[PDB]
Amino acid sequence: RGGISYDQLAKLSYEKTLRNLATQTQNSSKQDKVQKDTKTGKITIADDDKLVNKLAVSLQSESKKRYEARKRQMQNAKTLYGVESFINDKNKQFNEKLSRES
Amino acid sequence: ADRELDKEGVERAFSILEDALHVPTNPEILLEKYKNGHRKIPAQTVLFNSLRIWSKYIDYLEAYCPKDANSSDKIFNKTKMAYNTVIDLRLITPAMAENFALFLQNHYEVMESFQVYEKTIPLFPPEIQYELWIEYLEVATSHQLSSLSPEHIRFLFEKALKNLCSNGIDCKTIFIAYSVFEERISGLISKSIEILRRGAVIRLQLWRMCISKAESTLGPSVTRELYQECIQKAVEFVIKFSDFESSIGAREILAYGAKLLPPSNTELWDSFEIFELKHGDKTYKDMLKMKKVLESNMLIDSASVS
Amino acid sequence: YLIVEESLNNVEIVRSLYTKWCSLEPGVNAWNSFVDFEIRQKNWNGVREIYSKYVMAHPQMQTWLKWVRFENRHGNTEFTRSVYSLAIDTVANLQNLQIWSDMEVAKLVNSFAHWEAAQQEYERSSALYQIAIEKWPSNQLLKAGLLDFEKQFGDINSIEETISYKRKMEYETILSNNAYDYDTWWLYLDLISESFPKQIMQTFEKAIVDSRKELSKNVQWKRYIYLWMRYVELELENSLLEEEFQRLIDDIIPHKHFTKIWLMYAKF
Repeated sequence: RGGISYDQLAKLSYEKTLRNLATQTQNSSKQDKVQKDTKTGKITIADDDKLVNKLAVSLQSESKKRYEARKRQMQNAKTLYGVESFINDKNKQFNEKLSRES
Repeated sequence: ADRELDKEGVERAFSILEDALHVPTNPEILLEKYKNGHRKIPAQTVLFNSLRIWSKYIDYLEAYCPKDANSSDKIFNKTKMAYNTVIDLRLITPAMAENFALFLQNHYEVMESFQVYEKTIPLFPPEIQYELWIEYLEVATSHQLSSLSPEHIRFLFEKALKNLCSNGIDCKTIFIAYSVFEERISGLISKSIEILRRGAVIRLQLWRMCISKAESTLGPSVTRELYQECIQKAVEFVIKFSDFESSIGAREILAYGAKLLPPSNTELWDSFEIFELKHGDKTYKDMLKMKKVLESNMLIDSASVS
Repeated sequence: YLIVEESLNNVEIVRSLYTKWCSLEPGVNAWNSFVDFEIRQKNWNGVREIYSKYVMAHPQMQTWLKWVRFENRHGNTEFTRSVYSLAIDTVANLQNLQIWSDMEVAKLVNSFAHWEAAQQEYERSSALYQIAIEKWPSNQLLKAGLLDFEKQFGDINSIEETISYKRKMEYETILSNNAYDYDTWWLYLDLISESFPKQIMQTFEKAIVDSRKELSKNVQWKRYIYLWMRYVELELENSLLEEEFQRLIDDIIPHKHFTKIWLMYAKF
């Protein structure tokens, strides 16, 4: 059982982003360089304007999904438990922590 | 296939169905690229995978082969390569693995049917291997053409019996098949330590009890060791078995009645045991009444504890 | 750094990343993601170069056998046995290093041999078993892993040649462990009298009678008596019958030279 170490979870989330990237390329199929400077050591990479937008939109959308998943988890966490007496949300929050320790 | 089998020969029925079953170069890549392909890659390429296609292809071959095939014939060489290709494609169901080993044993290829059990057991998970090990160990000991050495049959049990009880199955029959055959070929009562292992694996009471009957035929020195080891609801049943052994060959039995009644609640069956031990004599209803007196006092002590 | 350059479809930059990142010897999660990259890029010549380095970063069988599951996925027979030849030579020449265990080398020999059986060349699959057991006489699992192939793919006398040796070792290690289990003695002698007739056949009958005092014991010496008698014999009979015999020696003197050896064994 156990938790998942930060090497494995880095790999698994790496694979999940690969699978999602592959399904984006599959969906784009269904719906149808390097220059180094001479003056400086600075390096220039030619990019399409697409796939930079697509990466930025994906990172925002993944952030939205995780934000709303935790927000709905906030909604469930303050609506489920009502047995023990508390004082505020932070009391029930900390006493959920003592229930997790058991 | 079915319309052509009636109108035309079975050789015509093979030939239209041979075109289905070309295993091209690599089934692992084509199976995976089909599964990962989102409905674009046709199933024309991965048509070999389908079990239904293979079974009714084979059932035409096994029906068309003569009753005496003896491996000279083309068709018996053809159905064996078509059967072995199913095992190499690894799409073989365990009822289909029996139908091929049965197939070779009718056509006197018995010693190659032990290869058939050998290849497939590795591939299957236990709870299914138990049904193949029955059919494999039974051909080894019962079929008349199989001339296997008694150290080779003992290998087939204690490779299985150790492997199959390791994953954890009751294994009531295999113990008995390694128990029954030991007299028909070797003929000594090593049977007990071969069958003691059924009683003490790491149903079981029904393996322990029939054999402790068997050494009372041979010799009482190896009975009395079991009577000790038999007792170490289910615990109460073991105590009853020990009392029966004492009757066959009385104070140790009564003290055992105490040991069993003290093993566990209810104890009336144990009272039936001691009463049986008393009844067995052809001495004075004094020790018996004293026994019931001791049992009643113990019950009163249990009531006081409660 | 990868999935961003994946998302830009800059395949030359992740390849230059991977080459640097696998140069630092990072671990098995990295190379496996790097062989999974070149599968995505279809560069079959490039991914074969990776496993060349990957076995030299992680020398162990599940990295060698990962490279054989790569090749046997593709069915290229000429490359696959070349991987197989390199894998078994490397265990042989780097034997003194002691970095592959007895269970670990059994997997290479079996996965070499079961591959060759699928390539219909049983004689090479049989021949490497004899070389591997002579090169490693120490590992029993290679000797055991050499039995299950013959059960699958060899002819019945060759199994019976090999099944006798495993029964020989297992009966020997129980009798060394368990002192007096006389029912296994009556099979161990008959394992040797049936399938091992040799100088060992007489020697074990000496070694069994060495271990031979119970009623369960003395009948085994009667078996070794008859094993010697069927084939000196009077000499061992008088040494054994010295356990005690005044009536026996009077019975001996009346019916030893008068009558036979069978009459002489009748006193015992």
